[PDB]
Amino acid sequence: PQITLWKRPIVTIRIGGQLKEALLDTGADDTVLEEMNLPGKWKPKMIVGIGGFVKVRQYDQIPIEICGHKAIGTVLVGPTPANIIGRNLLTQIGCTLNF
Amino acid sequence: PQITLWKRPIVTIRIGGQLKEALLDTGADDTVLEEMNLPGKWKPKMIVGIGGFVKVRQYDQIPIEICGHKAIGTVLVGPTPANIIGRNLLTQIGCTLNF
Ligand SMILES: COC(=O)N[C@H](C(=O)N[C@@H](Cc1ccccc1)[C@@H](O)CN(Cc1ccc(-c2ccccn2)cc1)NC(=O)[C@@H](NC(=O)OC)C(C)(C)C)C(C)(C)C
Repeated sequence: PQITLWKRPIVTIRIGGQLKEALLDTGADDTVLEEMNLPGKWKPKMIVGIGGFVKVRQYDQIPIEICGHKAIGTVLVGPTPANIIGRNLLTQIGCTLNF
Repeated sequence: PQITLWKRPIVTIRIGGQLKEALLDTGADDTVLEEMNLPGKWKPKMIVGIGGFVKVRQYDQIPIEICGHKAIGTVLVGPTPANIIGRNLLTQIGCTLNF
């Protein structure tokens, strides 16, 4: 689909049977999810947002369905005011910016 | 143009005759540039994202050219970790996400 930017580009995601909403974010290197229990091992990672660095948990090889497209990759879990789908998964679903 | 996301979508912008690099950022409501002097009235503003709050200066009705596409709108200036073109200006240049 084509998604305009008049409002926040928020779409429905499905992860582990959890139905959620997430922001498609070209300014995000990584995918960052609100607190949820994900399976398998994790390790800390420090990532930077507008207000500086925060510590998050990094889980690898997590499948996520984004607007009906299958993705699988690294998902970070931590203090965020929104679920954010970053470029690591946007590339997987063939997302581009067009103007 | 069409811009893919395997690297950060960094583009050159022109503002006040000055050339800068900035990130095309669908996850940003606002446009935020590193410290610089811009003309006229400005208002202190607080903005929020991952890592918390940041104090910036708001300048309105500022001409800015993004990849040769003209915009005139609000530019926030402050200690941002990255120069960011947000939706306020992405919409002015007709940007969309496509997949
Ligand atoms: C290399 O670092 C990154 O890629 N950092 C990403 C990041 O923070 N990206 C920022 C832009 C950025 C890039 C590099 C360094 C610092 C910042 C944005 O793409 C996402 N971000 C994170 C974000 C996104 C959405 C929201 C939000 C808030 C209220 C309701 C819904 N969503 C909050 C934070 N947005 C904002 O912080 C914006 N905030 C905003 O639009 O607030 C409404 C600003 C910018 C205008 C301040 C993540 C931590 C998500 C990976």
